[PDB]
Amino acid sequence: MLMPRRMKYRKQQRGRLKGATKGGDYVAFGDFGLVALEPAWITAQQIEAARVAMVRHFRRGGKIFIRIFPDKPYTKKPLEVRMGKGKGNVEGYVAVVKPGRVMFEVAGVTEEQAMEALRIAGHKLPIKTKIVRRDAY
Amino acid sequence: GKGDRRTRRGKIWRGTYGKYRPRK
Amino acid sequence: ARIAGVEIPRNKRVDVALTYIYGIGKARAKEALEKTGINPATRVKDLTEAEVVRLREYVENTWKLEGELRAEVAANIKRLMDIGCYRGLRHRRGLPVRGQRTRTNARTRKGPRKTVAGKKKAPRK
Amino acid sequence: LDLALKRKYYEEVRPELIRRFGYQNVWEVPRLEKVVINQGLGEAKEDARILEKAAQELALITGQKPAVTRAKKSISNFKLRKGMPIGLRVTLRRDRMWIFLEKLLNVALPRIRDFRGLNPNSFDGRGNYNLGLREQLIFPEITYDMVDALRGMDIAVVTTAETDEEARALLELLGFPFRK
Amino acid sequence: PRSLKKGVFVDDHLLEKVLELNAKGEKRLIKTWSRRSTIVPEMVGHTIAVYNGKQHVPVYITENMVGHKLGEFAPTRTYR
RNA sequence: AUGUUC
RNA sequence: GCCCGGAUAGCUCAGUCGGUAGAGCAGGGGAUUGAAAAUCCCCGUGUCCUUGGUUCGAUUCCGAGUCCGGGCACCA
RNA sequence: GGCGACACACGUGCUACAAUGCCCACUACAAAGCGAUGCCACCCGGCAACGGGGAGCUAAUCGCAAAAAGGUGGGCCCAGUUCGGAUUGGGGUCUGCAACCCGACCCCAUGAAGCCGGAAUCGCUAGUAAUCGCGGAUCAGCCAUGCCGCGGUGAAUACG
RNA sequence: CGCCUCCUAAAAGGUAACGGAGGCGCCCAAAGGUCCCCUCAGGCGGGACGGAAAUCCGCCGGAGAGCGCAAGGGUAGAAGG
Repeated sequence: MLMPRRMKYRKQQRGRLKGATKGGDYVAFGDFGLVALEPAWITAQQIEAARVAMVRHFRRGGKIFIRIFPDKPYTKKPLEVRMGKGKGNVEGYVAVVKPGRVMFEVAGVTEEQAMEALRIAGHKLPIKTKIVRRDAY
Repeated sequence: GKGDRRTRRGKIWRGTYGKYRPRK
Repeated sequence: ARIAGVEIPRNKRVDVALTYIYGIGKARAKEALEKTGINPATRVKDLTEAEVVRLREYVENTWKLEGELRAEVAANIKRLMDIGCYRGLRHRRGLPVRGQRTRTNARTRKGPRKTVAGKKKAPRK
Repeated sequence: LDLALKRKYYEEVRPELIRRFGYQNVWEVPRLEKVVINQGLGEAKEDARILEKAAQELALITGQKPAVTRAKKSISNFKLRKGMPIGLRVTLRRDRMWIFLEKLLNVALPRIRDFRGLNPNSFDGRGNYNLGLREQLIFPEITYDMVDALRGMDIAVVTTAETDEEARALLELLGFPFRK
Repeated sequence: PRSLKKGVFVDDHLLEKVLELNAKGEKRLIKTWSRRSTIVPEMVGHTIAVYNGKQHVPVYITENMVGHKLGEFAPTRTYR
């Protein structure tokens, strides 16, 4: 069970396009931090496809911080040439993504589950990650 | 009333002496 | 005119307004006229102001009632459900805290009715 | 006039306050502020005239002609389409609110719909208080009066009353008991 | 109205019971076979049984039941 | 002036 | 999958301009009859597709899609 | 404990729809009974219930009992009302040793309802309808408004 | 298919594409001239018929109220009541 969706209560109009904001994000609110690699707009999908394996691969349980949010689904006019409307609407939501931008910060489980946590999370995607430290908190 | 007391139209169809049936 | 919490009665003879009140036991009445004599044969309208007054506070002060009648109302019933009386599952269930018959008339606490149905092919007598 | 409240508070309330608490400045003690009077119903253009029937008796009943507040629009309105008036109002600080109330209080009050109790708890937390209502003839000068009439009403009050501390203070001062 | 001046109604054994308690002490609570008798103070709280004709229905006796009896607080009869 | 079942 | 037109109670269907919702049937129950069918009698069970708007107010003006029907998709 | 269980459908009885309905001081008149360990006169405490107490008849003189429906004067002005009972609280009662479920009441306070019921289905040709009552059995004491029994009043009407 | 507010639009001003989200073809005698007058939305609570919401008073809170009807700017030294 659990088949819903998630995206700003309702709409928020449907329009935007892109950049690169060559990365961003600060210290942290949690422990063993998850640091990104690649710069792009992300899919609800790729997200889920990660915490998954981790979690159950986190039997008794798991846990990690989840920094970001949804912003704009997308277009992609299904077939033919190209004019108006906004297909690809309720199709796929993207979160704002900066190069190396932070994404998460584990706990409870040390570099036994926490190590791989990131080393499998990243794997789940094309890009990869590293741990936390201090920086400032 | 018919089914009502404190008079006679009831004390009759019921059977109840009380302060309403002695004499002196 | 206020022998108690707003005594609206006014527009006749004592033998006209009187006990049509709420907490009303005609007894003390023949006492306003017994112990004293504030008779009945006096048209409220002119109900001698002397009578008027002495009668007013007559049963206004000291004499608890009307509102206090409501008092016990709760005590009896309410005191029964705050406790463990069966008659308690009566008043508190729209059941007439009187203890009489069964399946024959409700119009005591709750009232009227809502129906359901009957065994498919259920007759009448 | 020169009766109750007058040589009352102004010769008696003061000489009490004194030790019956530690006060300082005069114009900064359990003084006073204003006497507020207001009313509302729920009906509008029932014919538009009945509305003025109240308009008739009421105001003058107290002994004062106030300002009006009737109508808003022939709209649905959630709590009734009623044209949408509200009621009326006015206030005072002169001896109109002096002897006027002396009577309505020691008199109209106790002839209440259930004596042996007073509401000194419908308090706010300062010189702000409120008590609704629904009577008429209970008034001293207006005993009975206008059966053909009939309706509800309400009142508000204002004083320094750092809190109902100065409020209730007036309470027992000259009546105004505690509901118990 | 509560009629029957005095002598109202009680049993024999049951009393031998209370007195024990109001003698040797409050001790332990108890239980009962049938039913039918008026209430008093000296016995309250000291709950016991009241095997209603069908199944046990004891009452943690209290005071609300001032000087009433067992008639009112003797529940039974199906429902719901 | 009009009317069906065991 | 373009557009026009389409989701009332059990369901067969109304509702020219918004603010006191229907009927036909329906079924409920009384009054029938030997029993039963044809009655006479009286009622209430609808969030009028969820969701999102104006307006104080929306079943009736406004979109979204789940779906519903008509037309819809030719030389090439 | 329990057939004297509750959400609703038919019956058959007692009453409000009250202003020929209202009440009282008082004042007038039937039959059938039925009386034993039975009907209790009658004075009264008691506003009362009850009960005390005590005679008859030893039994058709002694009991039920007086009346009721009336007379009258004296007293409201269709209001859903000097209407009305649901009802709800209690105070005493009383047979039963004892009455919470359910007792039968002396007595205090309560105002559902409701201006006569759709469609219908009910007796009865003379006292006939209709009405106000009194006594029978049963139960030890009972909600028997039962069916049993007797009368002071007493209409209509029927082409066919 | 004529026009109305913002986006696109790359900070003067312009700026295009079967690109996103909204609009008008009316109304006014008073919704208009003119002069003295407020405050707001509203959070609190005190408080009949007042469950948000009947309504009223003290506190705070300057515009988010609000100013024919879209959006936007202006605006409480108000057009605005």
